[PDB]
Amino acid sequence: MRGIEITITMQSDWHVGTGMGRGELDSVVQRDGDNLPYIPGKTLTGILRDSCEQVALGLDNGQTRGLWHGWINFIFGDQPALAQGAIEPEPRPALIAIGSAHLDPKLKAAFQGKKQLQEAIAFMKPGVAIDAITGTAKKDFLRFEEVVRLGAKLTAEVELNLPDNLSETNKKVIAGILASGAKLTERLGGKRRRGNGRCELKFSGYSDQQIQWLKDNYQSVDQPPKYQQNKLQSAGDNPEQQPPWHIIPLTIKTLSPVVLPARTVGNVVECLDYIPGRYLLGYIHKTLGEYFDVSQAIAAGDLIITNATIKIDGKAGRATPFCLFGEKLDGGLGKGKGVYNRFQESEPDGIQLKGERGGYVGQFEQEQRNLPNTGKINSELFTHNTIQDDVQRPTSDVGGVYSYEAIIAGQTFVAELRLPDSLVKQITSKNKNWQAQLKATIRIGQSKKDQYGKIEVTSGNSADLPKPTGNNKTLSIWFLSDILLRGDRLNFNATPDDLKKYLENALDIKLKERSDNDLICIALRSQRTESWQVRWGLPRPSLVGWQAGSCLIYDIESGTVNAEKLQELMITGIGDRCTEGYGQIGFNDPLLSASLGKLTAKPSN
Amino acid sequence: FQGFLVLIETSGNQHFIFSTNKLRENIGASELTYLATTEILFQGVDRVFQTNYYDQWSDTNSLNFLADSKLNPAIDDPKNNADIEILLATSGKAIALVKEEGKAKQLIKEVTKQALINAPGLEIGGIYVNCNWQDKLGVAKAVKEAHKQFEVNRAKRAGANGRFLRLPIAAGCSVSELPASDFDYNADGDKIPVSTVSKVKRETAKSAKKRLRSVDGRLVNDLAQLEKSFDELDWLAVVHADGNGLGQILLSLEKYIGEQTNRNYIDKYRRLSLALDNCTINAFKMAIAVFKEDSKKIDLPIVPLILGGDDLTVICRGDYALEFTREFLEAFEGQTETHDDIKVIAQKAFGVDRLSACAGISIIKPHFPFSVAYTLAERLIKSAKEVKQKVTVTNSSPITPFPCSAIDFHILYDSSGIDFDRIREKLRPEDNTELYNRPYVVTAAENLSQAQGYEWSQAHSLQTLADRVSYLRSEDGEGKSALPSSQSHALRTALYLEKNEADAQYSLISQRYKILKNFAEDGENKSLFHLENGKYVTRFLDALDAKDFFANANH
Amino acid sequence: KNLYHYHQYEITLESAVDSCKNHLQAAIGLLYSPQKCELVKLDNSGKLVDSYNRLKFNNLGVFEARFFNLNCELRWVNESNGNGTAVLLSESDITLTGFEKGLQEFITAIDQQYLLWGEPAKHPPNADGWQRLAEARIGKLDIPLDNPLKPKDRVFLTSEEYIAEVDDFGNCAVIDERLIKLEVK
Amino acid sequence: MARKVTTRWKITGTLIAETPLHIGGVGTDLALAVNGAGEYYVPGTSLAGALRGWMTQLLNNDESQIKDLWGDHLDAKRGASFVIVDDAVIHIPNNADVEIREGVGIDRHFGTAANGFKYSRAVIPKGSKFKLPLTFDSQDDGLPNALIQLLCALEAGDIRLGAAKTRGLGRIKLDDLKLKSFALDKPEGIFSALLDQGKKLDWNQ
Repeated sequence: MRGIEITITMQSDWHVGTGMGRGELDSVVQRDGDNLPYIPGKTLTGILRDSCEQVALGLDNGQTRGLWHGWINFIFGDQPALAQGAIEPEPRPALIAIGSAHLDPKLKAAFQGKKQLQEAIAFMKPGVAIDAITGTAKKDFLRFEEVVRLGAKLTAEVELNLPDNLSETNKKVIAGILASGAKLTERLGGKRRRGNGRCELKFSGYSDQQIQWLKDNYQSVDQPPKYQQNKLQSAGDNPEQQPPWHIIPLTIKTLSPVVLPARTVGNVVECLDYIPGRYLLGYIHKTLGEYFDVSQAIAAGDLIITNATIKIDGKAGRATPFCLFGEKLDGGLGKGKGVYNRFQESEPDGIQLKGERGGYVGQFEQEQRNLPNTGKINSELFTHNTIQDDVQRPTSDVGGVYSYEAIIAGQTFVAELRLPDSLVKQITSKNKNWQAQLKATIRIGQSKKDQYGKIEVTSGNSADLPKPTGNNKTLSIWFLSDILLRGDRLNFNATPDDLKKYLENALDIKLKERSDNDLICIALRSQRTESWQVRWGLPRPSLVGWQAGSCLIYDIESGTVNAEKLQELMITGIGDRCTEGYGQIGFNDPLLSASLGKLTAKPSN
Repeated sequence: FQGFLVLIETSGNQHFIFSTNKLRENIGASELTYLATTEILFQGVDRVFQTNYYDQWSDTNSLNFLADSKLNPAIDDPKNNADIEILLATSGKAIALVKEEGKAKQLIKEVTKQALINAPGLEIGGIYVNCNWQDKLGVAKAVKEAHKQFEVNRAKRAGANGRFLRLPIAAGCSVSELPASDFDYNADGDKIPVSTVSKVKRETAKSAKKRLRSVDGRLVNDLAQLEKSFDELDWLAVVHADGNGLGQILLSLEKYIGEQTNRNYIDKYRRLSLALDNCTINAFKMAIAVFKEDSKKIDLPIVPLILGGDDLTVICRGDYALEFTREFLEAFEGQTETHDDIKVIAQKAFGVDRLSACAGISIIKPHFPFSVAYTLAERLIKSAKEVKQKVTVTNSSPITPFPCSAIDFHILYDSSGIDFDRIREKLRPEDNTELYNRPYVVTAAENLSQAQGYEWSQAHSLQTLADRVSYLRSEDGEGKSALPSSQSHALRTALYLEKNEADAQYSLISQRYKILKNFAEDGENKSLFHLENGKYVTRFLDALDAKDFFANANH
Repeated sequence: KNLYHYHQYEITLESAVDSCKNHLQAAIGLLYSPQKCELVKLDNSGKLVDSYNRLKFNNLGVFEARFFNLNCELRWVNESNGNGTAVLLSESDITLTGFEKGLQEFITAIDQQYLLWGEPAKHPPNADGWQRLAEARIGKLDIPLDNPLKPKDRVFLTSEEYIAEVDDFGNCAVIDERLIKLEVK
Repeated sequence: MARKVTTRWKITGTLIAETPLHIGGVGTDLALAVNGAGEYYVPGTSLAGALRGWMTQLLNNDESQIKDLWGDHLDAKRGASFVIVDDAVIHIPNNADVEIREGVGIDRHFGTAANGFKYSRAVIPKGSKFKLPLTFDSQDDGLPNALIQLLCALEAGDIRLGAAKTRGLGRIKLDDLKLKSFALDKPEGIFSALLDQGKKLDWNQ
């Protein structure tokens, strides 16, 4: 149940803070991707949660734990970070997703291009401490806070993912609580107790009728129902996979910031610069799981969803090859000059080189005579707190504040769903328009219920399959995705001779290292992936391998390389967990074959 | 006579030292990195060669013991027979010469195995190359080959990521991405699960106060009070500094040693390395005069993580990092001027007695990821090193950089970006305009006058920023600020406008607040921008941001 | 000093367990399925009470398994349709039908610990030889442990990392880690 | 749970300027505090410090009693204020506007206007009204003495607000004081908070 909104009307000047100032300002407000003030969904949940907990205390007659407090842990989810000891039940998620509150889209459209007005939405408020003895302004306690002008009407998208078996009376309890907690909210943001942030918070379609029903009925409520996961189901009735493959392009646009955990390290989560294919799996289940047994396809390898990487040249951006090197002072792909492919080019006389690492490159062809276009993903650090409820402040800076990197909104990513003709025939027989069903707005990743994760997915016309050139002189390999390989003891591993063995087995050839000294043959980096498994309820095993961008080139020592088999590997991937986009590989790519040292990059309402 | 050159080197110092935001572990990881190529090397050398390098070091508590080759035998003298000579030991690198291939390999096994046992998560490797001592420059050739072959292995080496792997039923570390392995305490005192990696770092933080005791007794004494104090500060800084010119020397050192004999290369190489450690630590003692002294605070608000040679890496209080690094870089140049072990090589390389260093400074909230902050300090020092292209020795062929210290910094305000390219892109409101004028040259205008790019260095002089910050901080005769915050903020807004709108606003405000004439940059006294390489650039936004970060305390 | 490893191919999980059962006696298993990560214990004979149904692949079934006891560890991962590679690790030289023996020299092995999720639950499960840890973060975790957990006990999975030369230059690494047993500390 | 509140007190009335008033804003002394609508207002930070300042003089700087009402960022037991002070728009009466006070220092030797000592100040005129905009969260079944003393001081006109307190300005008096009680510990009081506008207290008692 998305389509509920909260409206916040700001009735006094207001300050969602950033925990810091800037320059001449001692406190600055949070601004969205349009540089406009907004209330983050994490702030909005926290204020609304706090007020439903005020209502719960009254209904529980001051009992801090009880029936009605359990209803808050039902509606808003448990708070496992605060619980200690052997809590046996799995932590309940929220039933309510609350978005960020933004200004009306036409008003934000008017602000586009008008940087002076964008600043004018806020003004400086002075603050000064007075010496209690001398009664004078205590200098260096003079302070300027940015506050946003009152009158702002902000609106957040709300989704109530109520349990599908939930009793109609319990529906009215949830509606009653939320209406009641919304009503009791009077303040949000910084300096609430000194008159900032006075507001009205109203749900669409919750009124005093929902309040009055609870007042009439609260004495005969009970505990909310127990939480259980939606389990997978499998029929096993899928047809065996048959070629051809179909490649269905998926365009992902970020609509909110999206947190895609690279590493979780104390109170900070770092974010990837791509969307892993595993985040789209729940969308694949939801949209297509009625047309074939998705879980069976995953187990058999009849499904691949690639990583969504930044769109470059209208296609998925490809992780910068580690065989590319910049001139350390004046070159590199960021400087658009002095980029050497050390698979093909000697290191220049007297010039030291830095290896390329991050970023993505566009398309390239053997005689392009321009460096490939680079793509960059914009990430921002978002900072949040927990309030200790008795003191109504964070319990310290060290353990009161936490941060997420997120991919910011407005960025575009391309994934590919690959399905064999076997399943595509089955799907098309059940629904001819099935590609129309791939258009969806979904929330993905960490903290997806709050201010994070909102993405639009769009499906494109079936892409052409990869057509690698079969060359019998050399094999070139570009890791478009992290490659996870088992060692021969099935631990995960970092031994490239195992990948050499894997390829020459998979292609039925023999490979030899490129023996020149002025050139490099191998350019790998290690990668460790520390994910969760939400259905497990437990962490995923740590997956080790090679990061995207890792490159290697071999002489073929014997045997013809089958262009049809190279194409199939370029579709299915190599190694482990290719279904979710690991193992994606580029064979004999012209960019790894080029000499590039002489090339340069191309130039309101 | 013939032998092998062993290079043993630690890599991934970022991913080891900054992989947690816990000060004891940053401190502890930095100690393990230092110990890995000293104590663990010397204990390994003692085990492999039946020597007493560890006794000589631990009695001296310094690396100078290996200078005088009656004590660190000159094994190219056959009468002073020994299997081993140490050429270099320093943080993250060591070099040794050995006459036997087996003991070369055995040394690498010994030192690398001990890091696995005593320093879990440390990425250390080694390599050996042949050393043709009958060839003059044979050592210089061996050094070059060992280094470049080391890189080719790191492009294939199995990483440290493969060992402490998460099992779905293992709990996680409180402070890192690894599974928990045992328990420690947070600063509050609460028992917390930690990794083997985190546990061993914390254990080794107890060792750092011993190392730093010889530097300054004010540096570390109560890690818990220090760690608690840091996370009560508004700002930390990750300060990273690298020597300029040292790489330009070590690319070519046999050109500058004088006599081309291996004995002279080694002797000159070792003293150059040791003297720059001495210069580093002495320049540090001078620079820490910048930090004010709190009687309550037993310790200075600075943590020297790496402190020798080219590399200085410190975490300190962030409003004192700009002055500390200026004073460090100034003190470092003066030190290198005054070591004869450096003078003659810097003279022959660059025509001046001094070397210099660039620095990158990431100024961050205490909760900001030190991993990310250090990555930015790397990109800032890479930006600071652009002096190498702009400031050059006249009539040098090939063009050579002329010893010029520089700083690049960032203060990580909330929406400022967190990666270097995004940070700077956000400061380009139009493609003709840059709201930054970086890097800032720290070398004195007098010492640059013979360089190419002297006029460039003065436009990029740090003093120009410090003056503008002084004007922002200065007061009128009322004791009100000479520029109010309201006007400073209007100028911040104006800088994002079209240049004619920005210059129009600057005209209006400077009519009213005449101190802004000193912030003009066009020389026509009518713009905050000046044209630079076809871009309009300004120092003004740097001054507004850096306003509170020039604290000093050395007046 | 050798770490012996034994490898079989195109083998189903339940067959791999049975083919190893004389060594996996009382082993803790950790089974990986799309919906569940579950601990199991083999009988002192090495069987599992629903073995076929428990180790079946075809219905959201087991794609990976690890069985470990004091002497050895079996690892299995699905290659196709529920058939896959088994590797058994043992520091003892042992005979297996069908498994190809190999070995690795290792210089030394060092003890490691992993803290398990949770504190001892307020009551153990009704099954004998099972205990319940719980943490608000994950809820319950039933573990096949026969010691009745004291309040403020913590359980650690103990392991041994084997260190060997990876390079002809003499660079060491830990080449593998074998899981041993649950231990209460 | 939230912060445990026994009774929430909405404490309201009309504060009248008994002298002119000046509360300054960032943008000599001709800038009066204006909200985002550009209306003149009393910032709740400035009213709180007036009220907190008075109580501090009352309680002989007994910091503990002050921090128990007004909060403390330092003490691990305290945190947020239990008094909320809202911002209050100033209603300047009809046919009135902001005035400007012009003045000068007088040289003590010559008895004449000292050169460089002219000053100008904008002032909200006398008789201007703004709301007393207070909320108090009680954690016990009463109302604090020092808070009752504060309300008596406000009704007495004893509290000064804004600049130039010693030199003409800042006197305010409270009228129409109303106290509304919400027993947020109890269902009847929470639903009263949601629906019924609260249990009236006679202040005169």
